Amino acid sequence: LSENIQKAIKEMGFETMTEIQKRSIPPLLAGRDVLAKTGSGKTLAFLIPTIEMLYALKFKPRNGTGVIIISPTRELALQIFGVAKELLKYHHQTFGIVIGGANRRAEADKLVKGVNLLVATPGRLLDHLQNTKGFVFRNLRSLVIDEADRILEIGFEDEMRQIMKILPSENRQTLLFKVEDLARISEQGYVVVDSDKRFLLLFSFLKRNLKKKVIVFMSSCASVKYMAELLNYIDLPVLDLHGKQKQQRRTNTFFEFCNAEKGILLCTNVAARGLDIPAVDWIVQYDPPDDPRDYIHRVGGKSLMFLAPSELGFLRYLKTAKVSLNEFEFPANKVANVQSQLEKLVSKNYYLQQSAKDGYRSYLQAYASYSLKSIFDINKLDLAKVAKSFGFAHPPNVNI
Amino acid sequence: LEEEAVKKAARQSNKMLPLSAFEHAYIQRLINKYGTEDFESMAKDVKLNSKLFNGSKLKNLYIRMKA
Amino acid sequence: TFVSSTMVRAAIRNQAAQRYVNRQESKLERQVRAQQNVIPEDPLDNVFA
Amino acid sequence: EIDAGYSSDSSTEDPYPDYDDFFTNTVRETPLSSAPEPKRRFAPSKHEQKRILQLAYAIRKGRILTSEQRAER
Amino acid sequence: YVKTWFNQPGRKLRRRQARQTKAAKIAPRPVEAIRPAVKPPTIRYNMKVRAGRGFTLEELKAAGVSRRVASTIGIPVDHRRRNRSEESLQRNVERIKVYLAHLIVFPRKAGQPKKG
Amino acid sequence: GAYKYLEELAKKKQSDVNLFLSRVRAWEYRQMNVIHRASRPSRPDKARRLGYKAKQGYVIYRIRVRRGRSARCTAEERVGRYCSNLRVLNSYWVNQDATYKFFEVILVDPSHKAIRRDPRINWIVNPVHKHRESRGLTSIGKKSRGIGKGHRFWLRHNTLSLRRYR
Amino acid sequence: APGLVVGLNKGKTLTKRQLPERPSRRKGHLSKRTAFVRSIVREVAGFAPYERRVMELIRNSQDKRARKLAKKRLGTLKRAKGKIEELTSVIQSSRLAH
RNA sequence: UUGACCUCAAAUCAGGUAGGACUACGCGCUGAACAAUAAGCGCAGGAAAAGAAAAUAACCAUGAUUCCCUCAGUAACGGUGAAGCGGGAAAAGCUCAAAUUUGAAAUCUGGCAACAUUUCUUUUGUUGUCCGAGUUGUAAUUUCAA
RNA sequence: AUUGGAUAUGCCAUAUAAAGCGCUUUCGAAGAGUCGAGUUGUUUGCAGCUCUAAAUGGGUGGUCAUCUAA
Repeated sequence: LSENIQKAIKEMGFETMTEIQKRSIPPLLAGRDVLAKTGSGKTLAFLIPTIEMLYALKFKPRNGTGVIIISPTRELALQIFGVAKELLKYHHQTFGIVIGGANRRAEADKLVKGVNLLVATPGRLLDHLQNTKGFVFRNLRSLVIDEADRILEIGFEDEMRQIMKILPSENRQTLLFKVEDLARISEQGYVVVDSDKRFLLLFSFLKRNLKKKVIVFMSSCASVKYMAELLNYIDLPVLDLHGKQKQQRRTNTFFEFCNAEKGILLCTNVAARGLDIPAVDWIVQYDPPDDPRDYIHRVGGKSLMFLAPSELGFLRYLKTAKVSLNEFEFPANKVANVQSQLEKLVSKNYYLQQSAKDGYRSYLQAYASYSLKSIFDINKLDLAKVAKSFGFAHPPNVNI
Repeated sequence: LEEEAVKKAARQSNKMLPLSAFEHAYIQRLINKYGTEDFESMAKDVKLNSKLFNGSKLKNLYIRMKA
Repeated sequence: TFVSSTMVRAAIRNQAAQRYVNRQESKLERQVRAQQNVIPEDPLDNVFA
Repeated sequence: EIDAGYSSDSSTEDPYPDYDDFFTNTVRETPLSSAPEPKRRFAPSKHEQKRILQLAYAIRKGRILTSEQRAER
Repeated sequence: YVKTWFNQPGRKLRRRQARQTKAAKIAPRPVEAIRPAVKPPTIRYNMKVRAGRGFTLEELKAAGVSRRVASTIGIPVDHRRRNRSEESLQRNVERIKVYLAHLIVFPRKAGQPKKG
Repeated sequence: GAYKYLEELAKKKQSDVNLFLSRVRAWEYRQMNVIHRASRPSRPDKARRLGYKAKQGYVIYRIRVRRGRSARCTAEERVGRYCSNLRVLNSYWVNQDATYKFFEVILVDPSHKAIRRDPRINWIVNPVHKHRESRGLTSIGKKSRGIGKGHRFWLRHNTLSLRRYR
Repeated sequence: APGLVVGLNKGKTLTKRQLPERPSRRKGHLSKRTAFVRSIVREVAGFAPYERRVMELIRNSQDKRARKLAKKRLGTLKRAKGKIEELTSVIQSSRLAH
């Protein structure tokens, strides 16, 4: 490995190669098409060869893009981008991400001026590769596809056929993580809570069980930052897996929560995807999971579901999943109505407001990026009620 | 002509600025409370960050106060 | 039945385009011969010079 | 296939309807300003902070009478 | 309506005298600003190279000069011209780089208030 | 904020709101003199976008011209001749009917120290701009004489330039 | 030595660069705010007298004459097509609301 | 009612500005003979106008305007009669309208008071205060090149 | 004597400020009795009259290129 890459790996503590990375990273250094388990350190498996490859050719913003990494969903694209920015902090290459539901007028001028390393959603990649002008994608040297089964299950059939045709496969190796056809071209508890009272109920739940070990899963890393900032700002000290988007901080915070017999932690589905769940009294999924079949596998303390009254199709999904279930009732009279003080603080404060809207925008985009449309529909959910949960009396004007 | 360009630049070499009293005590109040490394966090506070400076300008004041 | 009247308009343009390049070539070809077709030194004319 | 049928109006041969609110019938639930909120609306005003400074200028150099000077004058 | 060219030697000397006062006003800087190299836009002269109006924004940024200062050190700007061929970007970036090699820049005194 | 909404409400000049206003406004304007001062522009957004700013020295005069040379170009020549000292900036259509066209003409006071000291409207104090409505240097003057860039837009023909050596 | 050397050629080797987007070419995009502004004013100002008669023809379902009337009033089909689509958008919205 | 705000007027109310003259060059309106022609009328400057592409072009593409040379007596029209191209002279770019400063009309003329200042006791400013202008929008900001 | 743009240097600086380049997980407003059509005069544009628009639109050139009017 290069000197620049080696020093950066020490910052996150990444020294020992993973079991999958043992037979992949040494082989990927040769730049050959090589085709892992959940949360098994894969992120570094297809990233270490790529950043080394860019340094081998000494890439610049002038030289267009050389590496493109494809992610099944928006959240996963965030995870890879977060790792990419930390390991490229000691390099002169350009790291970027283009995704669905983002400012394609600001996703385009960035590419025009020169982007070398790019992680993208198939929906947004297809738009750029076909309609964006000034994007220099004829000089691709590496192509990475992660979770092809998830990509195909989303509904990306025509997208892979169209996109992978555009990508110049000559002088390029492909990393792959119906799949062979693509490579051929190479117990549960739930609470019926309304959206407006969803945030209020969880705040009361944390208040009652302050002296117990609780972990809450939500669908956004931006939400993780917002709730942690909000709770710590209302005299509720909560640990989170975001920090300053430092992987070392996430490992330290997760490790500290392991020895701590009590506390409250916040992290996303992909944040805990593959991490060992410690002995925790209370586990809760705040937003509906984007991988329902992984949610049932992950659980297999006590589990809790935070569900809207208009999204009960997931309960019927548990019937088709043959998983036992139970319901927990709550009297709304005892739920604290701090909503009067909450939104007032949001309007008064600046940084807290900006976290809420970014978290709100990420919540809506992630919800719009769901797969089980027959269970979770964005149209069915009321946006006014959702905005109330985030601390906004009125919804912010987010582009879809 | 070239020699005069060097001498004129030599006179105009002190491009670092000092600090006035207001921003002086402004930076001490932030420094002694939020350490000296988490500039983003100290820009996130608003009780002492009256003017609501960003992290970039707070670091500039930290460098300028040195000399 | 032939091209267009404005497509014969380009017929001058495919006639006039090779004018400037031909003329420039004639300038250097004449000069190249000038270097070639020159009288020798006449070594007897440095007796007094 | 048009059948070459000729319109009967070919050239060759309530004044006050009620207010129709088709657009404002339903209330919009979001603003229109997609731009992010700036820093001005949350930080102390820089307009007076500039005016204050040049008022301190005029106070220090005696350009303008001070408040205590105003009372005694 | 007839025109006569009797002032032809008069006008030429007036132009030379107009150049000399310009040189007097702006001593160190050349009487003429630098111009780029471009190709005439026709099948007849397209293989030629001549001067342009000014350097496009890709020619300034690639060479390493901001667009605002370029107007001040004598490099002129053409917002309308663009680079479609890299050889057109190359012939004009190196044209800028050779110019900045021979360019002495006189320092200007700058206001330095006691506080900051 | 508002001049966006006023922009598209003025784009529909036969809608009921405008036509009902076209009758109401034309009736009361004909009741007045032919050329009369107007406090606030009858079209604030159009006057704004044409150069008018609500400050001293900026003036507006409304004039009706018989229908049946350009009508708007006429409004400028007649207003300027009426206000001999003001320099005419612009002009815009405000209203019309079966027998008249009502035009508003913006003028600037070249002597008012709010104008003379304004860095942006100073150019009008220079004597070269005396009565631009009379030379054809206003917008309608520039159009009505076919001045512009394009292919759709004399003595150079007749002259016989005999060079010194011919 | 800064010097322009004109004439002959400079080079026959060509490499086209994918040109960016100029913001003046961006003109004519439908801003999200101004669509709302245009729509609200269309509702407020009402409809033109000739354009009101187009609505009745659509309601009476003589669309053939509606095209003829708009074409006569406006001037070309595409100008008339857009107005008809603009008008029929009003008609359907009013009928679902009222 | 008071009194605000809107309009309406008057005053030897203060501060102003317009007219006529010249017309070689210049910008408009308009005009018959014998042709945007004379004339007629209107308006200016030391130049006037024009001017930073709703401009060419089909190229390896050029790049505000103006004048000169050529393109060319060519295309086109039907003898009238150009324009890109090219080569020269000269070169410089810009300001608004459309954004909520909204954590503060931040903008400006005029009166008065001192301070100054001068082609100058004849000029032109600043500071202070008061009054008006202005929220039907005066500053900053941004002009697509973004 | 009267002034002009520079240099040198003294004093004063209201800088808590104001810029350029950079990165953008947020944005990007664009000039109407105008363009356009029929029609009539003038000498292709311009002018009257009759109607009178659009938002990747609109003008102009060759499904493309260029440009961004009022």
